[PDB]
Amino acid sequence: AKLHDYYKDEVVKKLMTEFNYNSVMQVPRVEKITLNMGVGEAIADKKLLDNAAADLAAISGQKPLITKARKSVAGFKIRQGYPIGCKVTLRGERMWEFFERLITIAVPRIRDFRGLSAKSFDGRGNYSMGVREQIIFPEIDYDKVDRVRGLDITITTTAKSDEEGRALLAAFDFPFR
Amino acid sequence: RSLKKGPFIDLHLLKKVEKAVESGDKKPLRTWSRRSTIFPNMIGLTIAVHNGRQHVPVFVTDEMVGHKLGEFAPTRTYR
Amino acid sequence: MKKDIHPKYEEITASCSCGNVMKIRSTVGHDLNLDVCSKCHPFFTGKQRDVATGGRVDRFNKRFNI
Amino acid sequence: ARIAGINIPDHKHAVIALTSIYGVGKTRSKAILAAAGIAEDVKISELSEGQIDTLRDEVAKFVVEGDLRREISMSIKRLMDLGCYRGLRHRRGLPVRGQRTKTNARTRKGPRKPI
RNA sequence: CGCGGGGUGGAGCAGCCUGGUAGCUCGUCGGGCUCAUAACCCGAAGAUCGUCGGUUCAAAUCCGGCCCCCGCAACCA
RNA sequence: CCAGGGCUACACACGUGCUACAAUGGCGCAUACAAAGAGAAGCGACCUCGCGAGAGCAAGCGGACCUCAUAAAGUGCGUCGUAGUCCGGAUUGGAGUCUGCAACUCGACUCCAUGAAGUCGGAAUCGCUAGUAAUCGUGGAUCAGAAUGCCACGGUGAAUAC
RNA sequence: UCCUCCUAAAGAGUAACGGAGGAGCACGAAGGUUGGCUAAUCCUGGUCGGACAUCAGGAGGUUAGUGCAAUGGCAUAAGCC
Ligand SMILES: [Mg+2]
Ligand SMILES: [Mg+2]
Ligand SMILES: [Mg+2]
Ligand SMILES: [Mg+2]
Ligand SMILES: [Mg+2]
Ligand SMILES: [Mg+2]
Ligand SMILES: [Mg+2]
Ligand SMILES: [Mg+2]
Ligand SMILES: [Mg+2]
Ligand SMILES: [Mg+2]
Ligand SMILES: [Mg+2]
Ligand SMILES: [Mg+2]
Ligand SMILES: [Mg+2]
Ligand SMILES: [Mg+2]
Ligand SMILES: [Mg+2]
Ligand SMILES: [Mg+2]
Ligand SMILES: [Mg+2]
Ligand SMILES: [Mg+2]
Ligand SMILES: [Mg+2]
Ligand SMILES: [Mg+2]
Ligand SMILES: [Mg+2]
Ligand SMILES: [Mg+2]
Ligand SMILES: [Mg+2]
Ligand SMILES: [Mg+2]
Ligand SMILES: [Mg+2]
Ligand SMILES: [Mg+2]
Ligand SMILES: [Mg+2]
Ligand SMILES: [Mg+2]
Ligand SMILES: [Mg+2]
Ligand SMILES: [Mg+2]
Ligand SMILES: [Mg+2]
Ligand SMILES: [Mg+2]
Ligand SMILES: [Mg+2]
Ligand SMILES: [Mg+2]
Ligand SMILES: [Mg+2]
Ligand SMILES: [Mg+2]
Ligand SMILES: [Mg+2]
Ligand SMILES: [Mg+2]
Ligand SMILES: [Mg+2]
Ligand SMILES: [Mg+2]
Ligand SMILES: [Mg+2]
Ligand SMILES: [Mg+2]
Ligand SMILES: [Mg+2]
Ligand SMILES: [Mg+2]
Ligand SMILES: [Mg+2]
Ligand SMILES: [Mg+2]
Ligand SMILES: [Mg+2]
Ligand SMILES: [Mg+2]
Ligand SMILES: [Mg+2]
Ligand SMILES: [Mg+2]
Ligand SMILES: [Mg+2]
Ligand SMILES: [Mg+2]
Ligand SMILES: [Mg+2]
Repeated sequence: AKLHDYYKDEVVKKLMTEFNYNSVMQVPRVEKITLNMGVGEAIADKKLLDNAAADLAAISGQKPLITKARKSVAGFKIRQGYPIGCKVTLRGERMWEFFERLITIAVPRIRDFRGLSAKSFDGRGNYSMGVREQIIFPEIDYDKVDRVRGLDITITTTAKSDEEGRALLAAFDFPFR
Repeated sequence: RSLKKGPFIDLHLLKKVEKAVESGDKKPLRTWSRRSTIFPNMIGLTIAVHNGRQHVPVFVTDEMVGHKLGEFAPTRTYR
Repeated sequence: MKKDIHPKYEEITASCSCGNVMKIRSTVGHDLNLDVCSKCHPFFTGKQRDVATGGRVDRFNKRFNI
Repeated sequence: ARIAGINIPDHKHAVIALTSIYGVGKTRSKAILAAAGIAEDVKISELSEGQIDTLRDEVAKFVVEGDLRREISMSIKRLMDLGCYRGLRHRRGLPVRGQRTKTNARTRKGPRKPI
């Protein structure tokens, strides 16, 4: 909630001066944050997925989508329409709420932390983080989980170059290398 | 590691280095003193330490100081 | 959002040992207790202390001193 | 029960709790609780949050966890870049402190192999 | 040339028929017992399945080609 | 005759040890009781400096005089409560200490952090008949320094031999 | 015996011990209809995670898919929900 109001007032006005934008709509805005959890090991144990779903459902507000396998492949021993991973595509109000909770409290709790990667952009301003542990978020109780599992966060923007997209996230006091 | 009463170098190597450094860079110094430490003034020189049967050239860098000369000259060859 | 299927997304007060009080909204319960935040974490000093570790020549001079 | 990087023990004495931190052992942990002014006989469940904050600043003095791990990784990696006897010892996977390598050295060399 | 059947650790055999993680008996290797060798007891390694290909999500196993190897036919004047 | 290097190499195999895998144990704080040695470029108090190896000052003794030398198991309280654990203490990084012209190949010990295998061991197989086995210290010889070996010493102290 | 392609000479048909492949079923949802959707394969970033499982954007545009051969056909989608 607060970062959306902060963005509207403080960030836009900061980004308008950098690349001398003609319009207020030209500024990059954050479209959606897609959390992803390719549990994978659900081939052997079916409940292990339902454990991951509950953990994503804890981490994010909303309940995740169980994502089916797109094609069958021999390398992992999986078939067409088999539940292999989990996802959440949170956006709008709960997204800004999650985005504060991520950068403000969770990202600091990363073990062996130093500085997040500046090179990590797709060439179209869309960022992605890879969190090793679920424990970094304070939603998970310590004596509940029993697996070194994690997720990946994926910040989607309306930017055009990673150069342009860096400033957007940098304006939120986002930690880079 | 031993020795708190001054880091140890052989008289002959100290005088040979002091004579080499003041004159300028030239060639690998034949030295048999592996026991001798490496001073800061030795940086730049490509001194040739005796491995046992021959002399191994060692270009002395900023990190090679507290370490002794024999550390950069493997004696026993294997495979 | 689909009501019923989601968990309870309630408001809560984060309060670290540093002193930074901060209300947020999440699926936890009653209250929170934290170690570090975006403020108070050693990254601005961390990178200053971590990079300036090396130094072999002065370490030699500190022993000999002549 | 969340100081430094990790430290999350329970039903364990405060002196033995802090051994679980990487970079803090038996004697260091007694120096923490001596400076903080906490009894060794108590446990973390018994302790309050007002006392745990003092332990956080105390272990911040010593180099611990990822700070230490990099300091060790740097010092080992330094030796290998020099190409000194110890560096060759490290990268070849053989014991460093002038040890016997003929019969034993199984810790450093690893388990048994065929011929 | 024609129709069956084969080709799998160093050897001889299963596994193929119904595609999904290759056994058995010897031999080789390490250790025991013995004065020593054998026998015996105890562990262990060792085959991508003739080869070139296709089908398939995946081939020792399905399907053709190429080279084997082996059987049966190769007849009436 | 001399400088270094090597006898200390390491896919592996065996011999002999030691330390383990714990709760009859581990860790603290208390305190019990030995013997046999050894010592003059020797053994080195006591006092100070040391977190500790040790560093100074130096008492005494060629010794039932002085010194190395508080024996440890053992009691007595505490605390961990069966965990790869407050078990194990390997391995590595750093900081050192003495000896010694010199410690990197290649020493010993200390401190700090690190915390590997290992949960009583396949076929086999060894010693031991009482102050013996078992377990806990201790000394000496060689020795500038360098024992888990060797050679001695004494604690608690069994089972079984039809 | 049946299906698909070529032989088959731009309607149909057309032989050979001519050239290549399939069928002897499957499905109460894989039918009906209504309302939606768009694919392959790469590129770059991202925890374990690697060429490839799951995510994001970009590139391509039907090389895809069509219960099973081949043919003709399908975005109005006959495709996937
Ligand atoms: Mg050679
Ligand atoms: Mg220790
Ligand atoms: Mg030793
Ligand atoms: Mg050696
Ligand atoms: Mg054969
Ligand atoms: Mg089968
Ligand atoms: Mg056999
Ligand atoms: Mg086998
Ligand atoms: Mg197979
Ligand atoms: Mg074939
Ligand atoms: Mg020898
Ligand atoms: Mg040695
Ligand atoms: Mg053995
Ligand atoms: Mg013990
Ligand atoms: Mg006496
Ligand atoms: Mg005395
Ligand atoms: Mg004394
Ligand atoms: Mg005293
Ligand atoms: Mg003294
Ligand atoms: Mg005497
Ligand atoms: Mg007297
Ligand atoms: Mg003594
Ligand atoms: Mg006791
Ligand atoms: Mg005791
Ligand atoms: Mg146990
Ligand atoms: Mg284990
Ligand atoms: Mg211990
Ligand atoms: Mg441990
Ligand atoms: Mg036992
Ligand atoms: Mg037994
Ligand atoms: Mg047995
Ligand atoms: Mg037996
Ligand atoms: Mg016997
Ligand atoms: Mg007898
Ligand atoms: Mg003994
Ligand atoms: Mg002793
Ligand atoms: Mg003596
Ligand atoms: Mg001894
Ligand atoms: Mg008919
Ligand atoms: Mg035609
Ligand atoms: Mg026609
Ligand atoms: Mg015609
Ligand atoms: Mg015809
Ligand atoms: Mg047919
Ligand atoms: Mg349907
Ligand atoms: Mg359906
Ligand atoms: Mg249909
Ligand atoms: Mg429709
Ligand atoms: Mg309707
Ligand atoms: Mg097609
Ligand atoms: Mg078609
Ligand atoms: Mg056409
Ligand atoms: Mg239909």
